[PDB]
Amino acid sequence: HWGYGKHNGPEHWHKDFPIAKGERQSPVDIDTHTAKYDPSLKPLSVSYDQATSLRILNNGHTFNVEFDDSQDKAVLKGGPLDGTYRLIQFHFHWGSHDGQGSEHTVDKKKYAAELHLVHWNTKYGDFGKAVQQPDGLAVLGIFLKVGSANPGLQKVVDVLDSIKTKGKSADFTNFDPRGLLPESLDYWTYPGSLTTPPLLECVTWIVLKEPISVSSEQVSKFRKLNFNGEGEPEEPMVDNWRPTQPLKNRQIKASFKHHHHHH
Ligand SMILES: [Zn+2]
Repeated sequence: HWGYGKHNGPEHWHKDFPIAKGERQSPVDIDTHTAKYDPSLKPLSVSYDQATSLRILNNGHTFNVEFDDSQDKAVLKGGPLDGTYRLIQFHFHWGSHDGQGSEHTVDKKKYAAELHLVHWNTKYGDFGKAVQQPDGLAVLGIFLKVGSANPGLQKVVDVLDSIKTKGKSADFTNFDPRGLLPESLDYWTYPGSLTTPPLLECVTWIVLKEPISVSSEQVSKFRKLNFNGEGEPEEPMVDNWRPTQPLKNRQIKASFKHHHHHH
């Protein structure tokens, strides 16, 4: 079965999932000089006031916070997107140490972790239909930059001890995902994929340029989770990130001017 280790990790996934070598794979390195500022890119509209979190779970590859996506409670619109995308879950990727953990990189810089807020296009009626479509998902990616403690992450950190091994889950209600957003919503965007098998090319990626903070103590609690199930040999859940993939025939667009000397 696929994983993140030496024998079953990302460099092996193509054997069972040939789309791993596809045209539109994620994550990518965001080369900020090469990216194209598009002055027509519209602002994002993050409407999370009515978000309803339900459960937190260790799925053996990350932990997910699941939301009630039965109505337009928490939605993402705008930017490169047509219509409305409903928030279904968020999860993180992180490292064995503070110097790595993100999936996207920025000018080859790795952050300590990356948050993925996963939304599906209401055009398609449910997640399972949406994931089969090229415009099915929108993932909002947010970097976690190691530094001062982040109160917005603390309710998450404080429940992780309850989900240490694969298959465990816990109640997780009234969590406000607005607390995980940076002040600026300027972004890069490109068409890409799920970053785990089956690696489907169904995602409009929206990566925020401004990171959020996380302390070393907070991210260390992520590293206390385990990939394995209870009773199997201990395999700490660390380095659950896929390496960057080639852009190929894509161009990353920026909603903003990152380098003033280029404009
Ligand atoms: Zn992810």
